[PDB]
Amino acid sequence: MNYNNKILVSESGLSQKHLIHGDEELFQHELKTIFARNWLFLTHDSLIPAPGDYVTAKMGIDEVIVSRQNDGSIRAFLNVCRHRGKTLVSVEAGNAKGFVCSYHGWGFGSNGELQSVPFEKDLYGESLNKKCLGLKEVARVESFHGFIYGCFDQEAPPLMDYLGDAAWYLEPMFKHSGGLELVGPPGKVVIKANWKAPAENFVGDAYHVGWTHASSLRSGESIFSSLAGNAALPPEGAGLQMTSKYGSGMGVLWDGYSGVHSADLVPELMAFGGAKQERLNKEIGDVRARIYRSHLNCTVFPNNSMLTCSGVFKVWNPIDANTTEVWTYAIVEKDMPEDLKRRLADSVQRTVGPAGFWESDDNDNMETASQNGKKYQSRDSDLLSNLGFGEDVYGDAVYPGVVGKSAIGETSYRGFYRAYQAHVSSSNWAEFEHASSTWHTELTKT
Amino acid sequence: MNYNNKILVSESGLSQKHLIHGDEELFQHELKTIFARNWLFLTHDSLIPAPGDYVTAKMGIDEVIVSRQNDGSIRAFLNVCRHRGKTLVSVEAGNAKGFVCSYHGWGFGSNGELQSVPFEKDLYGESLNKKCLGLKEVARVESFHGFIYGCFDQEAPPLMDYLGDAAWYLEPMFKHSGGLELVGPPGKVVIKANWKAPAENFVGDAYHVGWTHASSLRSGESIFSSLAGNAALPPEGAGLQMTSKYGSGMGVLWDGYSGVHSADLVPELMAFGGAKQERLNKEIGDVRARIYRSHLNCTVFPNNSMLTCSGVFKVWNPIDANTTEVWTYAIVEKDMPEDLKRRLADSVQRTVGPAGFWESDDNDNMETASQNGKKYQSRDSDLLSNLGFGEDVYGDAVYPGVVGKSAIGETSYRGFYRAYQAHVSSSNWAEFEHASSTWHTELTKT
Amino acid sequence: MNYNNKILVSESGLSQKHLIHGDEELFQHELKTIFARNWLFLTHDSLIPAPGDYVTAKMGIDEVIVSRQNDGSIRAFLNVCRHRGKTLVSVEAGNAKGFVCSYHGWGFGSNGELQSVPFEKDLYGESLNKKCLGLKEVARVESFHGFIYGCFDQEAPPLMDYLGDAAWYLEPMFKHSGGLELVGPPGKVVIKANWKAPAENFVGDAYHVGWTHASSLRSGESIFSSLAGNAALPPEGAGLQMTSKYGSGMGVLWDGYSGVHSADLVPELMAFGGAKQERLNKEIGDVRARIYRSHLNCTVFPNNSMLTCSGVFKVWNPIDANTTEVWTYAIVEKDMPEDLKRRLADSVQRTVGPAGFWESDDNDNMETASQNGKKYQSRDSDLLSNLGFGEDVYGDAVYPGVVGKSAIGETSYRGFYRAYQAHVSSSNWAEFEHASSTWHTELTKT
Amino acid sequence: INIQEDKLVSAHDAEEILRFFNCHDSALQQEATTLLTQEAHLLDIQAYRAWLEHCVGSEVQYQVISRELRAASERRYKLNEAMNVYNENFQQLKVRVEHQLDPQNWGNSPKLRFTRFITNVQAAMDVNDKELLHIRSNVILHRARRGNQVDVFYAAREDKWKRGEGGVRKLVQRFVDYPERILQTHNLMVFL
Amino acid sequence: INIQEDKLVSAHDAEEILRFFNCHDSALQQEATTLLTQEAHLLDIQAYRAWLEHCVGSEVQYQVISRELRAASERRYKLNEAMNVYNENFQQLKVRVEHQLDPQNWGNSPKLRFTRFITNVQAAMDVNDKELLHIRSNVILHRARRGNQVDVFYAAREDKWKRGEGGVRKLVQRFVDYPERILQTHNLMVFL
Amino acid sequence: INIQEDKLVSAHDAEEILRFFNCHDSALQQEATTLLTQEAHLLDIQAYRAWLEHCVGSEVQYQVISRELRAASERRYKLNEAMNVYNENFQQLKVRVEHQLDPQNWGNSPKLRFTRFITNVQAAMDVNDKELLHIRSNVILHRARRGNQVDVFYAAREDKWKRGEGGVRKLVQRFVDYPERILQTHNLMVFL
Ligand SMILES: c1ccc2cc3ccccc3cc2c1
Ligand SMILES: c1ccc2cc3ccccc3cc2c1
Ligand SMILES: c1ccc2cc3ccccc3cc2c1
Ligand code: FES
Ligand code: FES
Ligand code: FES
Ligand SMILES: [Fe+3]
Ligand SMILES: [Fe+3]
Ligand SMILES: [Fe+3]
Repeated sequence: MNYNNKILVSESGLSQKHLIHGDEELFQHELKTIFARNWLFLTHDSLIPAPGDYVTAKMGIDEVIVSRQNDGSIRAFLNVCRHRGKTLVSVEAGNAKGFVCSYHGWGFGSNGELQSVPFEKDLYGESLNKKCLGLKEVARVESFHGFIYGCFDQEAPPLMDYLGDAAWYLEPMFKHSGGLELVGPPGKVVIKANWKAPAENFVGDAYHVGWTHASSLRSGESIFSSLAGNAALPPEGAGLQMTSKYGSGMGVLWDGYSGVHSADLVPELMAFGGAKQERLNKEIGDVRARIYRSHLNCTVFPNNSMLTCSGVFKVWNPIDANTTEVWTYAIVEKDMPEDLKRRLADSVQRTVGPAGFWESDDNDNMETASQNGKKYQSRDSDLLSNLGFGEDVYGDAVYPGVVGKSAIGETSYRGFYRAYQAHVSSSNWAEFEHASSTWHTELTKT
Repeated sequence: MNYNNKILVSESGLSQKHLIHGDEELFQHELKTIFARNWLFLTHDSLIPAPGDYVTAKMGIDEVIVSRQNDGSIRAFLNVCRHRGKTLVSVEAGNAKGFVCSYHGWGFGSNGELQSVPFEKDLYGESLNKKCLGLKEVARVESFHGFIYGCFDQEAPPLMDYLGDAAWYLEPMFKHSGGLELVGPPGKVVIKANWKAPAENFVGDAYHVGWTHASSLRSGESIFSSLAGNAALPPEGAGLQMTSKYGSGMGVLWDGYSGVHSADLVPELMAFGGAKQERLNKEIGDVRARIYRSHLNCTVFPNNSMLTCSGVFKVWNPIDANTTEVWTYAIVEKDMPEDLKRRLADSVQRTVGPAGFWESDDNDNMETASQNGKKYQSRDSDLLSNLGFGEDVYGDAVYPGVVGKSAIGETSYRGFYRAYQAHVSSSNWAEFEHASSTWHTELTKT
Repeated sequence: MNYNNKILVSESGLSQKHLIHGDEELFQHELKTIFARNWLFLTHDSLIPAPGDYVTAKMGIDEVIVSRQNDGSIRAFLNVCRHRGKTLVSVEAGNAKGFVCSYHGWGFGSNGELQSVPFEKDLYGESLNKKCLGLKEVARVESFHGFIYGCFDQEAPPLMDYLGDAAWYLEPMFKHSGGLELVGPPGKVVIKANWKAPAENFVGDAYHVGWTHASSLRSGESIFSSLAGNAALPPEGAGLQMTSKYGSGMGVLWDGYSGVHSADLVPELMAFGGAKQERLNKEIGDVRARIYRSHLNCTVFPNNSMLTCSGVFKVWNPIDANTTEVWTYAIVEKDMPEDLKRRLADSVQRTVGPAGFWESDDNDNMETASQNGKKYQSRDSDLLSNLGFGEDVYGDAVYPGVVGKSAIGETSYRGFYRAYQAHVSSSNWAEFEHASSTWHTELTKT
Repeated sequence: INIQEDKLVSAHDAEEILRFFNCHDSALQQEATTLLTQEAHLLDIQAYRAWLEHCVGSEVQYQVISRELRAASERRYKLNEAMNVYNENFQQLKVRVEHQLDPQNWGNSPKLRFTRFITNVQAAMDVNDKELLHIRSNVILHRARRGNQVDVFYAAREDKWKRGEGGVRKLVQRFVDYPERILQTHNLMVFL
Repeated sequence: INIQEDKLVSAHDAEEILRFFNCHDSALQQEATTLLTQEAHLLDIQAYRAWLEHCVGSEVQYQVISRELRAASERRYKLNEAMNVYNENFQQLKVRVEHQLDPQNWGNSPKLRFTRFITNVQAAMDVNDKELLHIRSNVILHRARRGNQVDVFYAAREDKWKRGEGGVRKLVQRFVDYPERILQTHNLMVFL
Repeated sequence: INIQEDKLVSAHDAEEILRFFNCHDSALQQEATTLLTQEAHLLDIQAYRAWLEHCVGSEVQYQVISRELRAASERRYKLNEAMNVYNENFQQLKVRVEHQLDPQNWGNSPKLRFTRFITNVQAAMDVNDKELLHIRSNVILHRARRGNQVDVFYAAREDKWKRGEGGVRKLVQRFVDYPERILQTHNLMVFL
């Protein structure tokens, strides 16, 4: 397939060829043009707080070691020995000053440097240039309020710029709340879906909630329980949708601070969020303080998603076109009481973790939609994302980004797929920029 | 591989490259040139007799919903939602006026039309053109005496014309008997064979019966039990072979009305068939009345096979070059007593169903012959189908088609593979026709 | 990928692209340029000693039947019926005058000839040219002191010439000892590694032994137990490394006749080897008699490996780029007492067989190094094999081949990969020769 | 069980629960355990004639069904709900045994390997027929052949056993509703 | 066990061994076998309300953890070692049961098929609480759905059961440390 | 069994059937069940020293074979029919245990997870040696490691156990004929 020319996503993001969820050649192409190019979630400060702490993480299909340095910075390296390519680290987390390869015993520092080689003098003499044999380093590693992202492409925008208009929406919870912590370890489960299926669902899909999660809504009696079975449409002005230049987007559901959590947590959460909101009105203004305690369903392009207030944090780690390894963490506000942090973490896993009854509701939807992308009569068919098209705005006086001023729509799908298509058809960041110079005009046509 | 030029099947169908059973690129090409082009078996009237009755079926690797309409016609649609592509129906059979998608609740009629969209007015206003959003419909659906076939290609011949000279042989049992019913549900099992391996075996392969099924012949004491272990060759004039322009073909074994069925059914069947034959002599003539009660091993090109009188009905559903999902139904004569229908159905499954002791005899033959097609030193080797070549006739005064007037030969393989090759090297039906304008002359050379 | 131009192995074999262990297109290319071209291990005289004895073996991904003929020669044939391609023989070993196909009963002789076809006269008449329908025969089958190798390419060098300078090192144990026997049946296990990973490890990798096998060295108390955990480097002049024009190579560890075997066999072996060495001094000279009782870790290019004295014999049978079927036999000296032969065979399997505690030490190293070759950021990375480069010699007065006069180095990797690259970029043996006309000069640069 | 409240439970399954919850006779569970372990041993070593002779009653019905996938809410569609993978009388079992033992059953060379794991044994005497023993058990059946073919089967068995010739308890009915609709084991040519 | 000598054994695992090696009460092992076979039967037929009513204590903790992979030699890194796949009280189990039984649980149509195999039962009374029964057992749980989806789960269960209403022994704690870190079964939405 | 009639049955297998069909001693089956459940528990928690000390006799032969695939009708070819995956005396088992426990066994970090399922237990005293207990059982052994590696082993075990030091019954022979010829589990480095 010729990715320069092939229209995989139609103008304004209105539709996508179903083959994008099934085509293995495209998946290989995404490794280059999506995963090697863009910012990918690695870890949080809270998981590697002390010098020598490390975790392993995926970046696309690659595995990296993410290590806290002595100077307090974080560096990330390929989890691959520079000698004959064995995987260096076989655990998920720990603390160490370095990593020794189990094949021939080469020793690398926490800083990636080749520090020791067994019997170097007797074997290599002075001829091994260890200075050139450090682990292959992830070019860019930046933090958004403790959340650590990596990018293999030195040319990428700074992470803050990459978040674009989405950052404004995240800051009340990520910054002004006093900060978040990631509670590990994550749940890990493999689903037979393309990574884009859950990515699009979290970015933009409030429409499915009432019908897909009918059973979970009714059974848990969470705050949004009135939606069960499409019994009730959220009211006028119940929320909004937004999207951004580099693909990130989210839904905003006003005031839904207890999120997916069953009735056993609702009163405590609604109290906690309201109390902080009252303090934040004075500091960041009423609208932003309200955003703090509103449920944001967000995808940080390409494959990191979250539900703020619910406290769900997801990585959709790609394996192949119909295989994804789902990592599920909980996020909590640092200043919550510890017992509430513990219960909130359990509740995240209860609802959307490996045995998450809500997330089970989504399995067949994601898996079959992805697998149908392989079926002959569907490859060239069009997935529709036109809901709300021609009612989006840009440059609003209050809410930044391309914005649909309604709780339910496909605004965020369109921005996600516009960004996707611009990357897939471009060879580097400069070309993505050229392809994106009229991004918001494209999204707000008609 | 260049399918316009590559000789996969030699002149007169005399041999085929072994790679045809192993090559995944060719399998993908077959999806287009075989499965999307030709007539594929869906269901029987007897399985969806009433308005709203439906079944799911495969057509190639695609899945379709096959539904009885209010006006008594049958229409078939892709089992894929027109919104974001989720699989619409997850059951195998039922009765409904429509199908609602579990993702966002879109509701489609039994007639494929998009009938409802949740909260359409509030969300889409008047802008959703539901008229253009009906399920993707199978272009052609026709019946052969209650047996329902589908074809994605609007340009295909009518099903009757597509059956060609094979139809004459099927009509005594399918039409003049009073009609057949399909007894469901089918057995379903996955074998590690190419779909062509069982297709060729049923189309044309009487030679294997005595040796492959030695154990089953001897153990069951069925009518053809004298063949066990190649102890005896069927007598002079025991049967014939035929083939046709569009690839369908069969063996005829005179008088073998009890077929594979063990001795516990032989007397009752032989009585029942003889009694009907006596009535049919007067109506359709002696030869055709004899064909009615003779065992026909037939493949309806490409991947539907049957044994009349045995009452076996097979679909070889393709998955990949070395994976096939085998569906096994029983066919019974409508006017048989119900208790005999029940016992005949059980006996079909007993012999050739998921635990069919006869069909187990074939597993290793099909699976290894298919898998060897992947092996490097075998890809370019020639599978032989030359038995009886130069003794076939066309335009016989009694028996139509290209016909080998002997019970055991490879006539039907040659016609099957001639048709296969003409499709694989053609872009549409017009080109197949041009490639087939001297089909019978090609088969009867020397 | 363009294999004529792509530099997969750098000059002097100093590095290899990591993708060579992961790339499925390259694996398919190896089927042609490595496995169909070169000499592959089949069996030993000791496993098929009598007329009619046969074994099945893999040659690349193909399966062959290897049969002792009435005249005492050995011929090998594809295990694929000449009719419709079913696998002929389903057992691993036996004795027979011929092989009958279970599909249609065609009967082939031990000599590959089509000897019988059921009902030939009645069915084929005189028209079946059985003379042209013999099993597809392996073009070349030669013996190295009872060890039987096959090659599909008629143009290959004689096996003796193909072993090149390696033969001189093997002859003391393979020839002058009185001869070896292969003790079957082999262990068979599938590992998720590329065939090259264990091939390179056995050809050349003494460096890993102390660290990888730390636990096995310490637990078994074998002769080389002082290496455990890199506690001690082997002394000055403890051994050497060699390599050859056609890729075969080995390490030599002086005097290590008991090899991997735990302390329960060391005294008996060291006695037996020393006693024979004393007799051999007079016959072949001191150096060669010492080589006889020195531990040789050898790969016979491409995928056959061994540890002499330990008595380990391996075939790394390729399945795909990250799948290998490992066959493990024991080799014993014919004139050992039978009870020692039995215990030595058990000890080989104990240490390196399916539950071999030593070989388990290697699993993660081979598997992860191979799988990392698929990972996007590693495909274009360089596996290093530069240890000892610029200290190798050729044409030494005592030790033939390209030789590193040190026990631990990567000499044999360089020669292995030089040969590999010359084959991968060549269409036939003539081109390999042209690409190899300065092989030893290339290896001994700097 | 109230199947109006436990909405996922079939009437048949609720009936079978009641049978075992009622009298627990520890000795009977032990006898059943023995009968089933010995049956599985005979089958695993491919002593099929011995199995017929010692374990199978002349009046047996040996039945394994495959049920079509239908909507949980389906109430109108009424056609044959299942097909019989097996539905054998003693003579039909004997045919199958002869087929296994036939020296021209090419698929049995090299010899297959079977390993059965029987668990969750429950036993109860029939209420109305004092000589009829109901036994329920689950089986994992592992079949290995031809070097790298491995098939694993999983099932619950609803059996009736009765004393026959020599006072030996023999199988008079086995019913299995096979849990996997599309078999991924090549065939179901194993005695569950 | 001395865990200084048996270097691979956790303190927790050594404690649980001691519990069963000490008093063997053959009758108790039999009672435990019955309790667990009946529980697994109720679950297999999807009688989830019956399971709660008959098998689960009001004070239950139903817990399944997934432990992060850490170095055998790790001694410094101290953060949360595990997450809770399940950590349910009775009300939370009831929520899950209602979710299974809801007629708009689309994933339960067509109906799922469960088959459980319970083995290695051990039972011991608590030393300090004479009414608390410790039961250990292993489960293989087979779930089949949608024609060709088959998921098999493997676990050891550390249970505490106590007599409650009507003198019926009910589950008051189940602890499972799930052995597979990355699940390859789509989800763990099964009651182990 | 008559192996001339039951053509698929080996002489060895027929001999072992006879052993268990003859005296059934319900108490012995219970003792065997306990011995094997406790052994599997020690192994599952990787208490390998405890297993040697408490479960394994000084005179043990611990043997697992792999039999070459030969024609059912083969009568002439006579060479070594099998190889020994294991054929260990006590000292050789101890070597393997030390290898497991060695802190530089890199493959044991992160720690492996084992779960064993023992079923189909049969026990009979030897006819000629009154202190030798024959025990037959089947095992499913699940090994999980490194996040997504899962290997499942299936086997029948023919054991002899005898009372040793302290009157404790210990394993003096285990024989397994492994049913899968080509292992698809990476290695067989597990104690079946
Ligand atoms: C996408 C994915 C999950 C969601 C979960 C939600 C839970 C409560 C309220 C709104 C939600 C929106 C969602 C949107
Ligand atoms: C192909 C496949 C199956 C067949 C089954 C037969 C059974 C009885 C008689 C003739 C048959 C021919 C057959 C031809
Ligand atoms: C490669 C692979 C295995 C080896 C095993 C060895 C055992 C003992 C001594 C030297 C060895 C060298 C080896 C080199
Ligand atoms: S591969 Fe890491 S030290 Fe050799
Ligand atoms: S995918 Fe069917 S309604 Fe959205
Ligand atoms: S395939 Fe071998 S005889 Fe036909
Ligand atoms: Fe959802
Ligand atoms: Fe057949
Ligand atoms: Fe090694």
